[PDB]
Amino acid sequence: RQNRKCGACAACLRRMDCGRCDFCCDKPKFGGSNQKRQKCRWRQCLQFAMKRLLPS
DNA sequence: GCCAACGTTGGC
DNA sequence: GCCAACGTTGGC
Ligand SMILES: [Zn+2]
Ligand SMILES: [Zn+2]
Repeated sequence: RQNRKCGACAACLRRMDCGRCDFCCDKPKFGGSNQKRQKCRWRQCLQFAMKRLLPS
């Protein structure tokens, strides 16, 4: 694997899923269909996440 | 065995 | 070159 948490940015410090972004809504637990399978947009690490996963 | 989400690629 | 889509995998 590649480490995807720097651990010290506002995204990594965030506690809970936002429950409103495209990735959250897609989670089965939020009622989505699991077609995207990514972590909350607002929990995507600002240093280590692929840039396409950051908020837009 | 489940499952969050990583990591690869077919199709553009 | 890009990413939507989903197969995979580490942690539990
Ligand atoms: Zn979210
Ligand atoms: Zn971070």
